[PDB]
Amino acid sequence: ADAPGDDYVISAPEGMKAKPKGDKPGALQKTVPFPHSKHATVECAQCHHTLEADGGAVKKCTTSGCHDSLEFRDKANAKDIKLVENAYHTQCIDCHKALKKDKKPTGPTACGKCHTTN
Ligand code: HEC
Ligand code: HEC
Ligand code: HEC
Ligand code: HEC
Repeated sequence: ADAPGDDYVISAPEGMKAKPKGDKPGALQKTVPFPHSKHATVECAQCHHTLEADGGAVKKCTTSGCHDSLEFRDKANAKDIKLVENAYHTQCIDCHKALKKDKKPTGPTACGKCHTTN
């Protein structure tokens, strides 16, 4: 496969639950633009980390059997890798933070600078 263009936006999967704000319903975050061209220095298989096992096809992260929970992140399941908050935050934030600490060009680490669309 080829990487999509830079107009690509990552959204929560259909059915995604948001944590309640007290006893009121939560809201999902704004969606996340993701430009592949700005990550052209990172091997595809770094992020698409099952690419070999998947026969070289790129599967969505939230594919059944992968990070396919629709549950929001709470105390109980905080370390469950199947949750979408955990899968994407671990991938996206951790690298941007590490690079910012080595004083390198990097991407957003603040909530509102990643979750920008909506
Ligand atoms: C992390 C820094 C990434 C690198 C490097 C590459 N990709 Fe990527 N890609 C990444 C994410 C988080 C997503 C969203 C997937 C999701 O399920 O949310 C994508 C998306 C794609 C897709 C589209 C999948 C779809 O919408 O069906 C393709 C085809 C794709 N990526 C291919 C691809 C290639 C070939 C890469 C190397 C050149 C590559 N990606 C790098 C994250 C990252
Ligand atoms: C199924 C075939 C998956 C695809 C597609 C994606 N992920 Fe995944 N991921 C999957 C499993 C079964 C696991 C457990 C560990 C393992 O290697 O078997 C993971 C792990 C992660 C992690 C944690 C990595 C670590 O701690 O070393 C992250 C951050 C992660 N996965 C993110 C992630 C992203 C963003 C994906 C789309 C680009 C993605 N994975 C696809 C299963 C599958
Ligand atoms: C390293 C392994 C990274 C991972 C994983 C992710 N990002 Fe990234 N990002 C990285 C670099 C080195 C840069 C700078 C690119 C440059 O040459 O300037 C970026 C940049 C971004 C940007 C653009 C910010 C801007 O143009 O000002 C975005 C929007 C971004 N990154 C988002 C993003 C997402 C959503 C990620 C997980 C799917 C992700 N990055 C992973 C390095 C790495
Ligand atoms: C990119 C570098 C991000 C940063 C910084 C933050 N978030 Fe994020 N988050 C990111 C992606 C790619 C995703 C999956 C796509 C989506 O929009 O769901 C997420 C997901 C979440 C979620 C789960 C889904 C939702 O409820 O909308 C939450 C609750 C969440 N993100 C919150 C959040 C907070 C509070 C942040 C700052 C501390 C934050 N995100 C930063 C990518 C990135």
